[PDB]
Amino acid sequence: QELVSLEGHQSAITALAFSKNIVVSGAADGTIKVWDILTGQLLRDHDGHQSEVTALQFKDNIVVSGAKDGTVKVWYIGTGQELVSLEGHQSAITALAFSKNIVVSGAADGTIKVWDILTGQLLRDHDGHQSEVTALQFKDNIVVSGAKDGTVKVWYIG
Amino acid sequence: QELVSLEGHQSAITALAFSKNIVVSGAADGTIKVWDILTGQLLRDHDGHQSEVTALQFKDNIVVSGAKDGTVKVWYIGTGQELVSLEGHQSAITALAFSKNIVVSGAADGTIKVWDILTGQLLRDHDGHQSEVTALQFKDNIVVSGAKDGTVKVWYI
Repeated sequence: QELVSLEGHQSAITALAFSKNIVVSGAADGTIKVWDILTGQLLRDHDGHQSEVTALQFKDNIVVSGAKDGTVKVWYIGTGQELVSLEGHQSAITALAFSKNIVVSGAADGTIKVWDILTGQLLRDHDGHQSEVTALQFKDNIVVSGAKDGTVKVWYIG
Repeated sequence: QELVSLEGHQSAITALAFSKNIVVSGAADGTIKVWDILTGQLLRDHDGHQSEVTALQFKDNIVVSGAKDGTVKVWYIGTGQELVSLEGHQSAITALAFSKNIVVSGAADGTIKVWDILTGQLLRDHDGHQSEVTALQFKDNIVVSGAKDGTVKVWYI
């Protein structure tokens, strides 16, 4: 049944993203791999993160990846090169959402940050839930987030 | 900027889904709540699962929810009533993917199951991975799965 053969990682798969004919996979050792789904070949080994990558988003040749060390990176699928620099969080990334040119990230300390992928500038910043963000949904300038304390919050982004 | 205020759940949020102006939330106690983004009111308390809900998919008025007891449920957003029956998995649901009228579910035993939401029929039933399925991507009849042993597989369906 297997369409192609992928080598996988030397550690647990923690994040997955799929756009056009390219698969991006992240693992608990910080590694990120880019695969061609038409041939099964490994396109490139990304620089990865210094920590387990916890979230991936992949849209229009642009990948956003987050790690347990709080880093959020925005890079070009074709080269793995960083397009822009984000400050990230001082806590592990627990949720990522990517819609239009906006990245929303959630962290274990409850903070939620809104980034512009064009410039990397922090558009919106707050402490959010003050409880680990467990789920993020971002659609049509509306962010819906959930936390470990049971709260569900809705933010308009504009 | 903060649109509405939602009561939330009495336990930790484990899954979120958002379609049109409706939010579906699932919690560690098995409860599933349906919210109206506009008014901010609680639309209904779904029957939920007898286990912690681990995954949520919400698309075209149809919600697919999975739980740690291995149950996958397909129900209508407006009423909460189950439309069809899925026999589910024998271990915990760990990943859900919903594209067109197909649901792909991955479990802690590594099994990957493919369901038709119109009939509830099990379309495909792979052994999948030798470890827990940790990620699923489903697009254009192509399934990409990842597992805790580091494997990544691509399935045509």
